[PDB]
Amino acid sequence: GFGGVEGKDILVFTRQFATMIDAGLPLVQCLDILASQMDNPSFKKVLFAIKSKVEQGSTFADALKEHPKVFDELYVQLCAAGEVGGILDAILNRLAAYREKNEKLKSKVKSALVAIGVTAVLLLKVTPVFEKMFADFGSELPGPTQMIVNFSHMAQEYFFHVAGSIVAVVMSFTWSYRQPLFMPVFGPVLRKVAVARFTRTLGTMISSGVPILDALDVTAKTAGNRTVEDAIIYVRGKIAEGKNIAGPLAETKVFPSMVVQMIGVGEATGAMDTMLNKIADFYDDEVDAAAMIEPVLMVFLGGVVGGFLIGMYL
Amino acid sequence: IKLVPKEVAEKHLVVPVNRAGPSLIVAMCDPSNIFAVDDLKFLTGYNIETVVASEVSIREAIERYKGPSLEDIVGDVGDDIEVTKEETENIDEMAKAADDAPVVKLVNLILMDAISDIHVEPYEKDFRVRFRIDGVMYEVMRPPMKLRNAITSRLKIMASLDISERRLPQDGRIKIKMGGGKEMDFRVSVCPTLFGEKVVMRLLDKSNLQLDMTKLGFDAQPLAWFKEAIDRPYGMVLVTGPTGSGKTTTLYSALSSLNGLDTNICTAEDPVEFNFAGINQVQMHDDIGLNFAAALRSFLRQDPDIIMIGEIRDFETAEIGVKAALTGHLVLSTLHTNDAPGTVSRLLNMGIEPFLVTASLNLILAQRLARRLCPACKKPAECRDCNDRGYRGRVAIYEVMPFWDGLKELVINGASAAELKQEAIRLGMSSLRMSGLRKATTLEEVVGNTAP
Amino acid sequence: LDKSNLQLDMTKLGFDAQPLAWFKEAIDRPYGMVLVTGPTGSGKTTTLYSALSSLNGLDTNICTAEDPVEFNFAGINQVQMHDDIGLNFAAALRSFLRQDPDIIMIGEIRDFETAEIGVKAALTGHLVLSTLHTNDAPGTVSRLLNMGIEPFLVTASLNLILAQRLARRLCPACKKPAECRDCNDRGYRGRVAIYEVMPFWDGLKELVINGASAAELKQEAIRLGMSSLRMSGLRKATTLEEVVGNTAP
Amino acid sequence: IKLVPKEVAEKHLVVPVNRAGPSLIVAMCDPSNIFAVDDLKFLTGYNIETVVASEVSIREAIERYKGPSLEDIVGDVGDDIEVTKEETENIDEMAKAADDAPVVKLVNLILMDAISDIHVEPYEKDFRVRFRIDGVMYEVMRPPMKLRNAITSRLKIMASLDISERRLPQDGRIKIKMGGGKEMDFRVSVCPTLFGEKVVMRLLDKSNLQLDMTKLGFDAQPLAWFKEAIDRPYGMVLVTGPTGSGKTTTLYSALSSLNGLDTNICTAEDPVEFNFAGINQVQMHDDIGLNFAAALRSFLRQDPDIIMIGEIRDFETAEIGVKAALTGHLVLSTLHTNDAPGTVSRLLNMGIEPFLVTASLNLILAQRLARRLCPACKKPAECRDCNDRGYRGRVAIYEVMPFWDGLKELVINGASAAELKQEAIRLGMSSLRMSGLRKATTLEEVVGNTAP
Repeated sequence: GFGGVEGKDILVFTRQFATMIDAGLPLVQCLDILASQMDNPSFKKVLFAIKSKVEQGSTFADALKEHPKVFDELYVQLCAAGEVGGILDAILNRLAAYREKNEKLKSKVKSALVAIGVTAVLLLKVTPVFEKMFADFGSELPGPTQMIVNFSHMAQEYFFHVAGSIVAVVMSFTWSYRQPLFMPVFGPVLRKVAVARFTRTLGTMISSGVPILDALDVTAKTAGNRTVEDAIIYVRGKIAEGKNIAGPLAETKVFPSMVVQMIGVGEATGAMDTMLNKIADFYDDEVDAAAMIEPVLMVFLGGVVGGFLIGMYL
Repeated sequence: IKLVPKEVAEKHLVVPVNRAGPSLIVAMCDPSNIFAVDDLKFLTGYNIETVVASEVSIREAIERYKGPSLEDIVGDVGDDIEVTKEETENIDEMAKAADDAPVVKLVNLILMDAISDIHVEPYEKDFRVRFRIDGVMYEVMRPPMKLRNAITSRLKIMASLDISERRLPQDGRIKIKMGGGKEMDFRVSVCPTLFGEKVVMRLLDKSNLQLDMTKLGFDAQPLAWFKEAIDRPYGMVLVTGPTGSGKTTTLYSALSSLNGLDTNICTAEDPVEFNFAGINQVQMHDDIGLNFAAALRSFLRQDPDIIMIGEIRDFETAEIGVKAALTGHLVLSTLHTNDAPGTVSRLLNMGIEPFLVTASLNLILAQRLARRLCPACKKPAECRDCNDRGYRGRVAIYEVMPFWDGLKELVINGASAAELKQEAIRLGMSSLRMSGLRKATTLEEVVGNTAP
Repeated sequence: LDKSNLQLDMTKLGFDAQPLAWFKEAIDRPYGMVLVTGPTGSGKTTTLYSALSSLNGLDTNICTAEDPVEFNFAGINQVQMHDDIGLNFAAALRSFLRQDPDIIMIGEIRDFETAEIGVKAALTGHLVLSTLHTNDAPGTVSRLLNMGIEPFLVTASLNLILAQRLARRLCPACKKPAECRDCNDRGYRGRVAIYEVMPFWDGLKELVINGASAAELKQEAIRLGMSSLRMSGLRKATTLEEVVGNTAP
Repeated sequence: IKLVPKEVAEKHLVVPVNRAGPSLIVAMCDPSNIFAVDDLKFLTGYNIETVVASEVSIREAIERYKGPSLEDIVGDVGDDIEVTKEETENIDEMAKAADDAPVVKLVNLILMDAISDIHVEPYEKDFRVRFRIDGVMYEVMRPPMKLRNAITSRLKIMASLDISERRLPQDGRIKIKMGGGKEMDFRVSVCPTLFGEKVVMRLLDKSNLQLDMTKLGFDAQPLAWFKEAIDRPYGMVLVTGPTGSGKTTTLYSALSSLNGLDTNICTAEDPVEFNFAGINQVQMHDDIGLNFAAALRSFLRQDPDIIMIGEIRDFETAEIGVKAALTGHLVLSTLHTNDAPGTVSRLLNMGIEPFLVTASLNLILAQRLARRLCPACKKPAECRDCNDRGYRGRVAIYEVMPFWDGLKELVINGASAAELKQEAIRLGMSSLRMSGLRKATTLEEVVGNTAP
């Protein structure tokens, strides 16, 4: 018996492979880099073993088959479908987006059938069960009827409470579904997520040995947010013209003073790889902290429960 | 891997082993058997690429498809280099008793996988080598991408470094437990090497030529005695010659031939070439980002009785060298040039003066390659540097020995015993004379007998 | 370009005379180092690739460092090396000279920190070859000396320098080797001692020998070696694979 | 450690003390006793390496018993050099009472691990030394890689520096608490030293050599009188010499020999080496983040009659120094070089001109090491700097004394009494003459008697 790896940790590693492979590095060199940039041993250890099979000439799909407890049949088949069709790059991008959506969805049920499914049944009916069970403590409560009425009339009068229960359900479903003119002012710009991804990708390609300009040309093709893609094309154009990396960044609001000042050190130090790796880890942890997706649950959780109980009493 | 029935593989002793560039790689013991080959062609419907293999190795691979190994691998107490090889081996034997309950002594492969030039250029390319007599030849050893990658990490790791796509090239050194070294260049993936991963190994197996080379008629015994002397009282010498003429060999010969057991010697090379059978010796090699001058500069700093510079090529080190000579160390080195304006020109052009070099340089040998149709001859064409001249042409040189090629003879050309007198007293000078006329091929033994 | 690499079959194109190509064939066998100089698009890279491709390099370890692939060679003992992100040309040459190349090919010298490694490789006694953007002798030498190699090291250890051209006569497109044997340095000097073997007259589209003598190209370790050079001089099928295939023999 | 029965160890007075390179190290008092040795060989079944020890020391070790050490190590209050050795030792004794409840006085090893030339070349190579009478000899001390590495860090740290694969070579100095010094070259790993880590130590041993060293034939009494003079009227001097010719010793000798009781002297060193038996003296040492120039710059600021700079190595301080010479202080210092282009080159390359140095530098001594087989000789090879020349070659130098090595003699070479005249007058010049011919080994006493 062996377990997989965390949702976070699959995420980081699938993202960073998709990024390196779409950069045109050799698959074995992609594998080496993410292993060598890893913080947990179990990841660095596996990825050396996956790479060891790839250097014997096996496909990535067949190399991941050595860890079926970590990469399930659906993951390998996605890889292998990409390898068979000549689309390994775009299926890894798909898998990275998949792993990101999976981790975010995990944090965000749990915060405040897997665990998400069992916890989501369990939260969706907790209250409405409470409710039915206070309303089953005997007869002649607030709002009931006597049991001798005809059933249809008894059930229709309680319709109030059947309704307050369904509304309670709809609410906890909404919290679980949501929760996992200046025209340019209205466009979605770069977020925290998109800066964290950028920084990880660049930290990744620099630590591997790619120059800054080669890493930026790859990244400018793999950036999801259009306004950031436009930002990064401008940063790369500025750097390729001979402007200093920290100065192309300083023109764009999305990079704080600390980010620019830290990058500006990294330029003079030949340590940009790592400046970016520490920036990226800082951002990835700020991202996963960012907490209102769990407090607003609980607001609607007990607020609806209490609204039911109040409802019939009155 | 895939064949027709396992039975057919065993009967015909053949085994497919890969599929590449629309062809099935077939390892075959009897490649002259057109019946078997045509049977495989028809049954597979695939075009074949035939590879000859030893019958029992093919049979072994058929039955395995490296198992006993697949388990002995998960034994951390084996790979550990901290453990002496003598004991480690024992574990592998006893652990192997698991299967059949004996000790196998000397599993060739199980050991082969746990415990002068090799060129390994790419994927599915036969290795080439430089043989001590045969030179560049092709070899029966090829590795496909997986095996290449595995070798590549193996060699990288044993040399103490971590090659990866992030750090794809690697220039290290393997330390064979027998204190023997080897220079390893190495590349992972295809990022710098499109032809795939690759490695090269320049083995330090030298067997440095000895003074036994008055066999080869290169230097006369008399002159070698004069140099033996010279090197004992710390006369500094440079070996000059065109390329392929003898410089390094001759140098290494002169140091190797002397008993250097009682003096601290002390060498700076861009790569190893010098072998010496002597104990008081520090060997220093240029590493990434170090100039020759860094190592000499910091080395002269300790107390070398003798300093050997492989060959002067940045003259910022040259300068340190001739400075070492003027302290009064015994310095020796090599220089690419064919006569006296060749060197002096060559030496003066990064800023040492001929007063410092010629004044503190004692002897300059000039080496050659003479051939007469097919004899290949390396001879010391000729030089005693007396000093400088005030108001001059400078470099005062007294030519002791010339080499006449017409008769293949070394002539003395106006050298007198009064020249090589340069001794501190009468007893010293007498010792030089005795070594002059009074003073077994292997270097170890020769050093061993000059030692005495 | 259009490529798949031009061969010595290009005495068809009148670029280099067969005699000179034999002299280079020789030259490249005893490891005389050569740089192909020429203005932009005179044929430097093509000519280079032609000279290496035309030789049998099956018995020698060759060994190339390029910023991107351009060099095709039909030879087995060969290591092809390409600049990657964040590597200087010098990183790859520096670490490559380290192994045992009989022949080193540098696509084109453009950081002269690599240039320096290259001419160092020439002085250990490798056979080095490369390309340089320039149109005559002050062009190159100037160009070579300006990141700190001296002409004693380059000119002293550089053997031959070809100069390539584009000649146009209305609509013919002609690429010719305009001309150079580097003898060495001079003590107290102007330095670069150069003996011009072949010039190209454009008026008649002819290659003339200009004061070269057989006593010049003598530079041989001996009699038998020198004799081999002579035979290749006068004694020594368009595709590269086949041409290599037939120089191999 | 392990033996057969404790009784057998005590009866035969032998004790195993380690196991290394498949052999049992056995400390043995009677190594001629083949019966006892063969008994140990048979009973242990191990191959032996015999080490002779004094009988009572072996007995003491048997009863006392790398373990007691394995625990006393985790005692930070021991390694701390800030603590006086007198007290530190006490802790080690009392802490050792833990095992058997006594005080052991003088654990040789426990102390040996807590509190003229040594050559340590590589892994598993016997150390060599230069003995005061025997010269180059082999030694019974070898360290394998682990022990080498440990020594190497030990020596590195005690000298105040941090050797590592990032900074593999190290040229520092150990300050023995007896104020004594030693030059230490050192290399970690094998990156510069393929033969492994290595170290060299050229021992000083000090308490500082005096003018009593016309015993050692280094400088003639006449010249020392001339320098005595010279230093009294504030002629500035630099001691040049190749590595370990005696620069610092000679310097310290010249300052120490003079009565400096009536003049404010004033020294800036990277570490202490200078001992002076004089009262008006300010000793200044480079600290973290200070350049030599910071201390000289701010020091010249007060009123030193005499300024001593240990050795000029950042020439931004050199510049301050020669500036101090031109205001008219008496400055003195050391420089690594072997002759005149050596220094002048060396001095001019951070931007002092020879008008400023040579014009304001008065005398330059050149020191040497002369070897005649096993004598170790340090001599002043030779220099009066007259000044500069307008339109020139510059540095006008009049060589007063040369040293002939052939006869080991100091010759006067064209110096006249009219040269050293440089006096403000007749009475001053007369005083110089008297000191010339008119003008007890310990420094304290010698200073004491030059004082008078």
